[PDB]
Amino acid sequence: NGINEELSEVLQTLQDEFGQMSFDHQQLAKLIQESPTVELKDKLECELEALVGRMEAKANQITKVRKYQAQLEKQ
Amino acid sequence: NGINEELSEVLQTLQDEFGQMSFDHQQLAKLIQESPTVELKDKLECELEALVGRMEAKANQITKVRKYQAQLEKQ
Repeated sequence: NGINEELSEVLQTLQDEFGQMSFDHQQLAKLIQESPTVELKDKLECELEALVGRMEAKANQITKVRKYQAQLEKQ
Repeated sequence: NGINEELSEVLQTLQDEFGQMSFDHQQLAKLIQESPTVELKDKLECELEALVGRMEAKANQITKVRKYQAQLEKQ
């Protein structure tokens, strides 16, 4: 329904990805909290930090793409 | 493609909702950090805590519905 639709799909895919990662992040953090042992805690903390960095970068992409799209919606 | 599909759609809708809320949560938290003024900070902190509670409850729903679904996938 337009060329703009391809950009809308990219923004949606980005949000869909951000959501998956945030759910994964909530699951890992709860596991970390509930864990009485050191070895697993420390491995999950490292997966968690990597996820935090990917989520930050994903969110920056969403904001730029939306921002770009709204500025195009003005013209 | 089945009666199970209605349950799959509910789980997807739940994840789609969880993702929206988590993006909203990341945007609010960044605003809070960047804010040099008290009044707005304090209003956003309260929206943020409410979002945290809704996200927790949403995630519990996803885990129970998935858990239920996997236990059904065994039989």
